[PDB]
Amino acid sequence: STSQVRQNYHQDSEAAINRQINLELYASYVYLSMSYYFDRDDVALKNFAKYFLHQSHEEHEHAEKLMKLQNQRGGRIFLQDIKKPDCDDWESGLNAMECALHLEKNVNQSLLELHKLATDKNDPHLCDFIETHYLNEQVKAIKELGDHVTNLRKMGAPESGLAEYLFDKHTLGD
Amino acid sequence: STSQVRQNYHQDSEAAINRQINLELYASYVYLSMSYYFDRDDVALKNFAKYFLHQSHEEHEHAEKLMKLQNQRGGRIFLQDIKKPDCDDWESGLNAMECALHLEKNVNQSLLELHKLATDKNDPHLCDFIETHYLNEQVKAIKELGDHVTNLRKMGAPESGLAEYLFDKHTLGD
Amino acid sequence: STSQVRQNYHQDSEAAINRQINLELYASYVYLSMSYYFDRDDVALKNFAKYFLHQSHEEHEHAEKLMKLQNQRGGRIFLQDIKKPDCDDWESGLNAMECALHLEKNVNQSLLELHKLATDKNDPHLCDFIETHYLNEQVKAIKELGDHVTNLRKMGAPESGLAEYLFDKHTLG
Amino acid sequence: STSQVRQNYHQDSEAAINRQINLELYASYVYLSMSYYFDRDDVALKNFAKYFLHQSHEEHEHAEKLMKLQNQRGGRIFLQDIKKPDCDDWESGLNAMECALHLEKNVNQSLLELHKLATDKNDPHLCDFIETHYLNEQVKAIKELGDHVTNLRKMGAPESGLAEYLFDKHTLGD
Amino acid sequence: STSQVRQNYHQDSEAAINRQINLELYASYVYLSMSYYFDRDDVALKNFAKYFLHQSHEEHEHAEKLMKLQNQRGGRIFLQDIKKPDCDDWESGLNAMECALHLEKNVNQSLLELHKLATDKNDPHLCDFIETHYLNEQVKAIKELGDHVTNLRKMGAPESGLAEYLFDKHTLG
Amino acid sequence: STSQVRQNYHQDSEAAINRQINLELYASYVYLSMSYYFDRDDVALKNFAKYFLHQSHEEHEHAEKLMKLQNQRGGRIFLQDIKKPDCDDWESGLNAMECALHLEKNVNQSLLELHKLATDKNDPHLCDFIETHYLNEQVKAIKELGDHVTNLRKMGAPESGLAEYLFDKHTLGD
Ligand code: NA
Ligand code: NA
Ligand code: NA
Ligand code: NA
Ligand code: NA
Ligand code: NA
Ligand code: NA
Repeated sequence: STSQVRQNYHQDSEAAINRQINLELYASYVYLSMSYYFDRDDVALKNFAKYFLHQSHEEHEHAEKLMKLQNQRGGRIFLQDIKKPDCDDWESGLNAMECALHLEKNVNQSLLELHKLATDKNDPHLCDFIETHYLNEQVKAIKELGDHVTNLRKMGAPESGLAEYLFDKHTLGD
Repeated sequence: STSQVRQNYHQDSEAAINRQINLELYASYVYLSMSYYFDRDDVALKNFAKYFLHQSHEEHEHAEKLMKLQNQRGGRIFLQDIKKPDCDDWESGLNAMECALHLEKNVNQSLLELHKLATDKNDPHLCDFIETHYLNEQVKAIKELGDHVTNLRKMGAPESGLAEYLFDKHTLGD
Repeated sequence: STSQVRQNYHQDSEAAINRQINLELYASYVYLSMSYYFDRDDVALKNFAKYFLHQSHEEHEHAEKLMKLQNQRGGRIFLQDIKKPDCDDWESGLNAMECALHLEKNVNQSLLELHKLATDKNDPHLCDFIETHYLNEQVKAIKELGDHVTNLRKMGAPESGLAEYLFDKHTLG
Repeated sequence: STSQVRQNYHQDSEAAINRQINLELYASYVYLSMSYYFDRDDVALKNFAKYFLHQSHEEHEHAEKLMKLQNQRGGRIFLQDIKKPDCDDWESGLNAMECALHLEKNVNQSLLELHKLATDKNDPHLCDFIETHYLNEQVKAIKELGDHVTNLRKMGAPESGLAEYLFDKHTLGD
Repeated sequence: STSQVRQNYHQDSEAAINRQINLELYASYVYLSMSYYFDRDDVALKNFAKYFLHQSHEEHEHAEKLMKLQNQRGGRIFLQDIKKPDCDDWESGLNAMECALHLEKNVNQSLLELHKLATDKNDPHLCDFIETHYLNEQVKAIKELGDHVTNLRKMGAPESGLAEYLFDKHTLG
Repeated sequence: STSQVRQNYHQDSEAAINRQINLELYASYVYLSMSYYFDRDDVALKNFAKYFLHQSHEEHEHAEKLMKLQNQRGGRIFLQDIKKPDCDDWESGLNAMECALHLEKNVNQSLLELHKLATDKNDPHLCDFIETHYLNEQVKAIKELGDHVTNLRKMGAPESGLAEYLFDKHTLGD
């Protein structure tokens, strides 16, 4: 049965929105895993943990806003399993940052495919939603992760534990 | 003659902007009619009246912003008659909400056709104007009107006058 | 059936109130047209536009108050088409002021005929309503528009664009 | 290798903590599903949605605190898939409240089994952790959900939509 | 090699961003020239100078935002010579306003071509960037410059120095 | 014709002021290039970028003050092309600081030649203008750039990326 509010909202866009919801929830799960990995007593980088917890919360907000959009357009939310992250151990702050960069680029690629689908279906409201709330957020996150990776590599990470300690203090601390 | 400021502004877009101006003015007229229908002593739903007056003011602001855009791009405003609404009596709060939902969906359809036209003419400024100031406003208005219709139906409207009274108090009051 | 609140409210008064509502809505439409005429890039008199937008809001408030009165007395609102203004181009600030003076005098004439009808129907509440909320408002608007036309004419409008610019700055600003 | 901080922390307690983490994340997922079910335009009970979103946040805080405890005792976090909820459609406010009551009782049962395990392993710190941060939280949640279900049934839910509307307004609103 | 952050960013978009940076810097240079032209003792219209200095600052901020975007997407900034303006003497306030209108329309045309390129490359982030930070800014600047030119012409500029004096005082002040 | 305000303002001084205007604009351009070089994701030294942006603004203020002086004395501003900087890539923070030191010494040499010309033309107002607003600014900028180069060299730059990171944090940050 069609929703009383549905208008110019293709079924493919609805399915793709559900997939994007699942993907953003998965990204939040990955970031939560990273955060509490750096909370371990044998890693002990509290600011890495805080940074990744903040990224987890940001991805969760992305997912919730996608669910709200789904309801706004008359689509129907269908949730799926949130897969566990690929790693239980993230090795180092540099490796965690590189994995976060890869994850953000994958989420951005999915969002670009979603925008392409919305464009092909002539859905300007969905295109504008994606542009306003996701595309530049992903661009900024990717640029910041690239900066962090560059600085960590230049400081001597991951071989230099002093490098990761000082980066945790001076960049991710304040 | 051509305006000294006109640039990448097609004649068809100008005419469509004038048509949209007339349509938004008509929608404001319809909402004003509804509002003062609920002000009648034999209807007496003060919060319904306030809600529809607010919707009238919003539609009028849409029309004024369209006129400002027309002047910004070097087009020329051509006003037409504002036709009276199709009904003098709106029967009930639920029926008024359903008519408002239908009207907002018609205005949204006209806005989507206008955006398709702006896209065909390669007018990205007009596309951005429509996306930023109208499309999501329509989506939110339609979602809210659907919520109102749903609650009124589930409460027992329009047969239950108690339902419309309580909805006027608890939803449209605060 | 008759409204439970209707008392001493003649049918002719009700019809005339509906006509006056349509007229006030039309006057607001005309003022809106003028306002956005002076917003054009080839006219560009911001304060003329602001003045006429304010007049448009005043006329719309008059119409809403008439609708409220109609409901207060037990009458029934019947809306009609709001006709487009007679002009799309108002030529100049002086000509727009003269057209506004003419429009306000027509609205005042309609209001005086409505007061005459209310008097013939022995409806003192309606007479007092018109006196309190419309008649002096019209007298003041007409006096102000006459002052504006006089100043614009004496300054050299409409031939002198400098005159309309300075009037836009110093009077309407 | 064994953590430098591990002391009197049994492996079974560690595995059970991981299981409890997964269960609390699952409960948060269920509550989020419920919340955005009530955000649908054909349901439109915003206070039900807010209440269930708050319960989702509560379960997520429970999960994060369990992860922090795991790291505190020298255990190692191992995350698993977060299974999708059993329902996509929650039918009614009363049925959603009943499902939430069932869910809270299941989480409480798991917490009680975990406390029994901690008692058998002579881990008084874990017993105190569970008592202080979870058991009474569950008792309060279960009591409140029972109150809500009782009021909804006595008002005439789920047949009376007026009942769910008024309960959304007067109980979950203020 | 390709930046670790580069994603869906075409080489043509990068080159066009560099060209747009050069163009915005050039527009800032032209506005600075105009501003300090009106600072001359034989012109002496301080508010024209203030207006054009503000426009120079706006165009340079546009250029800095383009450079920030270039770095955000993984492109590489390549700066070029900033050509001197076509005029050292701008003759009058009206002629300066007309030249500014022409310049803003040229910048807007380049921005529209850049947006069309971004559309052809299916780069929605760049399209949104251009729409959000440039297109409406250009539309507003062009509308305002048109208003200024219209008022200056109607007041009697450029033959009437009194017109430019009064416009400097009452509009740009 | 001669300006009504011109007095004791030689033709050579006017031409030299125009040349100095071009040179200060060129220096601002060079500093802007450096600043946005350090904004690159593969360099990522935020405080170096801020420092060089500030130096760019300082040089632009110098140029604007020269233009104001030109108009004050009755001279006529003649602008020229602002040449692009000699480098697109500044290699390192230490090399950028050394290039900035070289640039500031070149600007100072031009200012000293300009003061020599003003002295030969018996223009005490121009001498005082140069002394008050430019010469000591150049001396202070050169001293500061020398301090920065010295510290960067002593810390181990440019081979040690940790050195440039820590200098960015502790010197250019506060
Ligand atoms: Na857009
Ligand atoms: Na992100
Ligand atoms: Na609307
Ligand atoms: Na009036
Ligand atoms: Na709970
Ligand atoms: Na501009
Ligand atoms: Na300097």
